[PDB]
Amino acid sequence: MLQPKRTKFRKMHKGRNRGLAQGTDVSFGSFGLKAVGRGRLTARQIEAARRAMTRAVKRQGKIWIRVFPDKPITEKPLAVRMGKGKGNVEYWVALIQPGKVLYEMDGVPEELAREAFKLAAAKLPIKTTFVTKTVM
Amino acid sequence: MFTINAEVRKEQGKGASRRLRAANKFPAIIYGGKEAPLAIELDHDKVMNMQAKAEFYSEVLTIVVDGKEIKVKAQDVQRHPYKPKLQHIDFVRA
Amino acid sequence: RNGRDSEAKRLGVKRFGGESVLAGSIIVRQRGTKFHAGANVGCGRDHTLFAKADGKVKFEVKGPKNRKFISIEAE
RNA sequence: GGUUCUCCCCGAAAGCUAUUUAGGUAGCGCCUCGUGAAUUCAUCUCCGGGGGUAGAGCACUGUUUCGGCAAGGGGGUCACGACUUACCAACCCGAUGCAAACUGCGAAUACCGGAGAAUGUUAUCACGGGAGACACACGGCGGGUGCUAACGUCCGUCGUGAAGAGGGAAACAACCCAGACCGCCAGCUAAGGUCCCAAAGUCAUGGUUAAGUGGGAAACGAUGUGGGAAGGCCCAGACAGCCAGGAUGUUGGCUUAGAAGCAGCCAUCAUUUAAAGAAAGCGUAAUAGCUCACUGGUCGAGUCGGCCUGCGCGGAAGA
RNA sequence: UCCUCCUAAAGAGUAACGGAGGAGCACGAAGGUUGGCUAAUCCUGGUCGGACAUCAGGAGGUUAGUGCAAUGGCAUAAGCC
RNA sequence: GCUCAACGGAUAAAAGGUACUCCGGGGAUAACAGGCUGAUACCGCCCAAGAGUUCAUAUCGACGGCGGUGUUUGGCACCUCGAUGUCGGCUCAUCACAUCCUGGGGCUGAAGUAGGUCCCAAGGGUAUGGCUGUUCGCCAUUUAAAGUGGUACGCGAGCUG
RNA sequence: UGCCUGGCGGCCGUAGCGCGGUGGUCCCACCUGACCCCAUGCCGAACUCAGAAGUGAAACGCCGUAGCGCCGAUGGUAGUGUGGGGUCUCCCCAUGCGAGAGUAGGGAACUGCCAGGCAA
Repeated sequence: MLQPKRTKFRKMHKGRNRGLAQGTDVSFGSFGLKAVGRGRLTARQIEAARRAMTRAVKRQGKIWIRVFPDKPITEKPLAVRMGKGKGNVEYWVALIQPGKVLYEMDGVPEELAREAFKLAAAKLPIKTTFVTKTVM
Repeated sequence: MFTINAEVRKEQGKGASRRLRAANKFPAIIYGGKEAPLAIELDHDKVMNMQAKAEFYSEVLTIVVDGKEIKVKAQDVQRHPYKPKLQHIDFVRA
Repeated sequence: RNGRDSEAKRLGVKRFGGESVLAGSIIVRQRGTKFHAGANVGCGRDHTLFAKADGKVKFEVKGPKNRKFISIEAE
């Protein structure tokens, strides 16, 4: 359950998810999962995907998480009228743009890497693709 | 044997480059030395096939444009953010 | 427990570069000194910049710190 | 609530500030009539301007992942000297991110000023007489709020309705086209259309679709079908089929309860060899057993597995 | 009621029972002028003294300070005597 | 000389109840129903850790994900305040299928009887009483079953209160 | 006219840091003393006066070095005004404007006035 520590402000504006991803290349491992769609990932989804791969690889190799939530999201309690101030913070999400690399991995065969990432992508709400580290 | 067929670009800009890429053809630039930079266009499918191997960026390459041969080296290249395509290549004259 | 705010102070540049002004006219209203007084320009107690002579106002960057200055030339 | 004859000209607002004020009212903004004024004003070109928004970035304020160097901290050899570390870790260095209340960078537009041509019934400003209005709505764009729910709510800017008929979207104030002075059984066009209802192509050329898709809906699934770039094996004959082979210790030491390949510690040896592994599936308490990896012979020519995508199918149940 | 930032869309202004904080003072000096001075944080040595008192040197260049929350500004210092 | 702080300060000087109520208005503004929405609810599907004698997928399926319905609880305040009677019961019904029974099938950790789960199917059928105003629910005894919902949470110019 | 030096500027990191070399004829700095002028919240430290022995150590000026900072294209990309389109909580087309970062490269300054010494 990734979450920041002592953030400057409890609440922040909704904002927008326009634009294009920055971390579009593999930088740590040899294989990675790239985001094709656009959306937001909650902390729970990131944890679920991480657990799926660790089990798949059987604690062999290394796992890199290239996304952090660092964005609180509020939700009004049930049977509450509009207004009366901003809602309380419930969960943290990370905004994902197309081309963003979600997870990176190294130290395992390419064949075993594909199934591990496929299992993780099955527990994410955004279209994803498998990429390999490029030479320069 | 990295022989690349290239042509001199006629018009430049965001609109021109996007139109060029839509025709399965992407732009590139050659610079270096005391010669003016040369803007070129070249086929995309062929470059993808021969740039897959790791040693494409190792040794010098030869560019054939309008019957002139230029020896270059892959200096920089821009991928598509989420597709297996190329946006631009920077070539340094060797 | 929010909901409080202060009335806007309508700061900013009142006269822009290349337009003639009369002596004593306010050129820039500012909290600090974003622009420093140059030639024929005076600085008020609240860091307001006003014209000390009649002429055209111009902006420029001078000094080792590249700080912005406002001057007036008699034209 | 109601307010009675006609015609002509112009033509709003639903904003700001204040209010025991919020459905009232006052000043201003907007409308009208009159009077007086300066290339006064607008559009475009050029010139002079200051921004810190989009984007970007991580020097700074915060946050974030990995690797290194690692002061320092614990346990341990020492005789006031001093030392090691399987173990905790500061500050920094290299790489990767994030921010409305971060900025070592920084647009497009907008806004202010100056010069110039054309155009516009002075379209500008000042003063005077009379007002209405201060419940706005939807649409596009930039946002806050909500669930990036609401024909929701709150702001900025433009459009339309309000206060605008006509044509189009089957019907449909606010969507698209377009601003009705009157008459004509005249013509050309806009959006949108041309098989019939129903005005106009059953028009021409090249493709796709088999689904009534077109004429609602996702994750995801699949030898549907079209095209493109490649790649492996192929008449010293490939792929699928066809009568064939697939053995010997390896009932293992190992946790000896049996794992013997089919629970794992483990190597992942070695002969016959046209050919076979100390083991992939089904099946036994383990056995056994049946297949496939691989290898001979005939016919025999293409076949196999992925990527990019065009159009389709399933997923798809309501009175 | 008043002040600072954001929302606020790079002039000004701009709403919400939107997101964060403050004020109802203080000072005859904390004002005027003249003269002079330049921090925080780290490293090394040194009695008590110890991570953190004071002294000396070095890196540092304002991360300090500015009577009071925040923003902007401040070396010609608006900071200190 | 005023926390005249309700800070452009209506007086120097002021708190409550009305279901005994009254008048002027408003769907500019609530309560029942409709409408929009679908957070929540219900239903279906994707991945699959694991359970199931070994074996993920006979049967369940965590950590997560994607949809449908407008059946609950909600949001909005568009319609109605110059009036749309809003819980139960009775009588009378009608439609949907996400089927309770009957009918036809696949799989089964289906020996048979009896089951579990899924698919097709709406032709017909689909209780009586005790307690409570109750819907619901508990209880008693039957049946092949005593289905889930829509219809102004169907139906008061049809009845009861 | 040139090598130099000091002062006052323009310009402001291509101008600033790090390392090495170089300078005492003048000028500059350090330097001796300070009873008196002047000052230490103590100190000739700093400021000030009387001097010039000695020195180029430190500081300062100049030269070299890219080890850093810094500047920086062309091309592409992001964004964006106007007019259209879409499977419309995001994008695409025509046209106009066009970054930031990074890359090749540049880079260890230039210049005006006055005064003084040497050679001319």
